[PDB]
Amino acid sequence: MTQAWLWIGVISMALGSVFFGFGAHNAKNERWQILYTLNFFICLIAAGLYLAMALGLGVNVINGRPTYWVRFVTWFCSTPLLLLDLTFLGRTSLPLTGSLLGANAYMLVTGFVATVTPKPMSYIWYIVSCAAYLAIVYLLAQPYRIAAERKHPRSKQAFRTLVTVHLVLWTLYPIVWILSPEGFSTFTQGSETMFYTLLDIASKVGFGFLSLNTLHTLE
Amino acid sequence: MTQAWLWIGVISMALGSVFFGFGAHNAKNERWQILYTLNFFICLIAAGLYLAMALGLGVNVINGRPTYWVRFVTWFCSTPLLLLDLTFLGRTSLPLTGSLLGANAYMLVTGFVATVTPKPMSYIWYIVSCAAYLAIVYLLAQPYRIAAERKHPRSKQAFRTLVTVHLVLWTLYPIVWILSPEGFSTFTQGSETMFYTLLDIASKVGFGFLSLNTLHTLE
Amino acid sequence: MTQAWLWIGVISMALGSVFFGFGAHNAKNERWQILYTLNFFICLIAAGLYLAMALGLGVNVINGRPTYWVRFVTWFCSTPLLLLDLTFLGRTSLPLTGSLLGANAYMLVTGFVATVTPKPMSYIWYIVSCAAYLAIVYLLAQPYRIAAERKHPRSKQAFRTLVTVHLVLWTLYPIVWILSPEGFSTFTQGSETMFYTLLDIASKVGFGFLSLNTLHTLE
Ligand SMILES: *C/C=C(C)/C=C/C=C(C)/C=C/C1=C(C)CCCC1(C)C
Ligand SMILES: *C/C=C(C)/C=C/C=C(C)/C=C/C1=C(C)CCCC1(C)C
Ligand SMILES: *C/C=C(C)/C=C/C=C(C)/C=C/C1=C(C)CCCC1(C)C
Ligand SMILES: CCCCCCCC/C=C\CCCCCCCC(=O)O
Ligand SMILES: CCCCCCCC/C=C\CCCCCCCC(=O)O
Ligand SMILES: CCCCCCCC/C=C\CCCCCCCC(=O)O
Ligand SMILES: CCCCCCCC/C=C\CCCCCCCC(=O)O
Ligand SMILES: CCCCCCCC/C=C\CCCCCCCC(=O)O
Ligand SMILES: CCCCCCCC/C=C\CCCCCCCC(=O)O
Ligand SMILES: CCCCCCCC/C=C\CCCCCCCC(=O)O
Ligand SMILES: CCCCCCCC/C=C\CCCCCCCC(=O)O
Ligand SMILES: CCCCCCCC/C=C\CCCCCCCC(=O)O
Ligand SMILES: [Br-]
Ligand SMILES: [Br-]
Ligand SMILES: [Br-]
Ligand SMILES: [Br-]
Ligand SMILES: [Br-]
Ligand SMILES: [Br-]
Repeated sequence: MTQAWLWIGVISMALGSVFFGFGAHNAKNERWQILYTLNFFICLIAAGLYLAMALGLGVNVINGRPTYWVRFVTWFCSTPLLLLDLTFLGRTSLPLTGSLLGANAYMLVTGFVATVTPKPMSYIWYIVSCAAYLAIVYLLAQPYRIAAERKHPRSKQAFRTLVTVHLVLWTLYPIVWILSPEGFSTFTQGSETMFYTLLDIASKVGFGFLSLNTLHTLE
Repeated sequence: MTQAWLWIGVISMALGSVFFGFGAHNAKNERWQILYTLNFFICLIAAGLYLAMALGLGVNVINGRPTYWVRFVTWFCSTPLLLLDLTFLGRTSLPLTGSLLGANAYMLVTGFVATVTPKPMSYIWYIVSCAAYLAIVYLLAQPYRIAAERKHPRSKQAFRTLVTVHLVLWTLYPIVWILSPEGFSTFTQGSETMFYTLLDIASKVGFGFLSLNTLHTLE
Repeated sequence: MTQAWLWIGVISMALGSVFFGFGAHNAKNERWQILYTLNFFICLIAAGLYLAMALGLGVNVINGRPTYWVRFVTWFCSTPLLLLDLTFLGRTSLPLTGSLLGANAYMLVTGFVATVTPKPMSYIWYIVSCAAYLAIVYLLAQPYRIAAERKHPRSKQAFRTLVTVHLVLWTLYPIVWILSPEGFSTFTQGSETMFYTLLDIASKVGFGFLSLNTLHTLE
């Protein structure tokens, strides 16, 4: 059931918050404190999201099905900080950070429209959102990777691992969406919740630990 | 169904036993033989547990629901050896080993009471068990980590990885418990089985391979 | 439902194809192009398989249950290339490649018979197929590992990781089979699909990324 996974989510993120929060405190230097604090805020925003969803908030019947539009509201706050985990580690220039957050915000706003609009109009917005996502796929794979690798020549595998894990994780969201009742409806309203909660935990708690491991490698 | 996962469990642990048992035999030295044998015994105890549960043993109706109390009986034997995987690798002093096994045994006995007592009395014992667990969280994170790192200065990341994977894995057991019919009952009696079988396989077969990889790093 | 997982499979492999195909193009040298192309073909064969299964092809009622015999048809093409990922990396001699592909082909043909024959005759063919699989377990663990380690003395952990991940992944297929309606029928026709789709994705997309990481280590 959706409630069990929303609750699984509530505890997962809150426990991710405590872990990073304890790392934020007793941190070695500024570089380490920032990274631990970025991941602390990400998991706090997510714990907040899951707490509201589990208590029946942020949901409404849209086109005959329960829709947790609150996901867009909070994803709009955590995802720029997830992209900040990458740019902070890469020591990326601000114009490239601007582009990433730019294309990220675009993706969520048009992604939100596809979620609240009926069929077949929703497919247009899905396509537009996927294109904003494919713009992000290019930026991380080419300008971001080339700049981070020149700035860290002995750690080309760290950013290679960062980007690939970021690509696998973020690509499964439009896959879940188009297979859920929003698209082709291959599975129920309960599976959508489960898939999103496992994806969210991995994309924030899981990625959190990866970026810290990535910093250990850089030294 | 619970039966499919109990059977998934039976084969998983038995195959973990063969793998470590074959490693126990044809081992390089004493340090390697011990580690392979520790993990061999852990998986044997677990294969035994799952074999009894699958055949309908160690279960009884407690407060109106099937309860596999046999989990506590066998967890009481495998978990001290899981903690021995850490202390053997860290080359930890005996007083610290005493403390860990001490607090581990406490956690399972009070954890067992919470499992067999009705609501709301069960919540008291859950809280006490969680406190015995939080005592373990401190011991691994602070005295254990500081001693293992001084004894191995070039492998601070090995014990860092050991402890974190040990923390993530062991924390999900009280989460499963409090969400199952024992606590807030967010999910069925079938999901509890599934979650525990995936957790057990990871905490013994999965952790088994991690500790061997941790020894490879130490050389 | 089976349809949701078959569709999950269709997109997973197709996205694995694009990733490796883009790696195949813009590759550093011949050693890198070959590896990226091997994994590109593997995922293409798998995307093809899942596309046919999702559209209702390659299935027929055998002994009173839907049976996707098409799995054997395509597994017969992808698995020799999965074994080629190992031998290409190990720089293995052709007689050992011959033996592996030999025993692999045997396993699938007798494995296919067990799938299409009734009970209890099916158990004989299962046993024969498992023995062809245990012949593969020996070849990878002993002749393959000893040759790859002499040819790469500073990367004994790369092939150690290759083989173990290959063993864990490939062993779960006869476990799924014997627990499914083909054997002891512990779970439904829907769980069999799900388990096979998660196993296939890991054994091709997952293993694909591992073998590339293994090449990075070799340099
Ligand atoms: C913790 C939450 C994260 C990392 C959210 C990720 C969401 C996306 C990458 C957006 C995916 C979508 C498309 C690209 C197509 C339209 C439908 C969406 C919004 C699910
Ligand atoms: C292979 C089995 C393992 C590693 C068992 C782990 C079990 C625990 C860490 C105990 C968890 C519990 C609490 C701390 C609260 C009360 C309920 C328990 C017994 C599930
Ligand atoms: C991508 C597909 C892969 C890697 C297929 C793997 C299949 C096997 C290793 C075969 C397993 C079987 C036995 C050894 C016993 C009989 C039943 C089978 C065919 C499931
Ligand atoms: C830097 C980029 C910032 C993001 C800008 C997003 C661009 C928005 C453009 C089109 C979205 C349409 C407006 C959403 C209204 C939908 C109405 C509804 O709720 O159904
Ligand atoms: C009965 C309904 C049949 C189901 C049809 C499902 C076929 C899948 C079709 C389209 C999948 C969408 C493509 C995945 C999004 C890619 C976006 C990206 O990351 O670039
Ligand atoms: C911590 C250092 C280890 C870095 C290696 C990371 C490799 C694992 C990465 C991705 C695999 C996880 C993808 C599967 C997500 C599960 C959620 C879902 O799809 O439902
Ligand atoms: C070194 C620590 C060893 C472990 C000691 C555990 C302490 C036991 C204290 C209290 C538990 C209560 C006794 C259990 C009886 C419960 C009765 C029942 O089965 O319902
Ligand atoms: C309808 C019932 C609502 C469900 C309420 C669920 C709220 C979750 C509340 C408490 C979770 C327990 C905290 C997790 C245990 C932490 C123990 C530890 O590792 O330190
Ligand atoms: C073998 C060396 C690799 C070491 C890195 C290990 C990182 C992965 C660790 C933990 C992630 C797994 C946690 C999820 C457990 C699944 C069981 C469940 O929660 O139901
Ligand atoms: C190099 C090894 C090549 C593989 C050879 C496989 C050996 C085949 C031997 C016996 C399998 C029996 C023939 C299959 C017919 C089954 C009839 C049916 O479809 O039900
Ligand atoms: C009601 C039915 C009871 C279910 C009985 C299940 C017992 C499991 C029995 C046999 C499992 C088969 C052994 C696993 C295959 C090993 C092949 C290999 O990798 O070597
Ligand atoms: C990419 C480099 C990392 C290498 C370490 C790999 C360790 C993980 C390996 C195996 C664990 C996955 C096994 C579980 C398969 C899930 C599918 C299923 O059983 O249903
Ligand atoms: Br969020
Ligand atoms: Br560097
Ligand atoms: Br156990
Ligand atoms: Br060291
Ligand atoms: Br295939
Ligand atoms: Br080497």
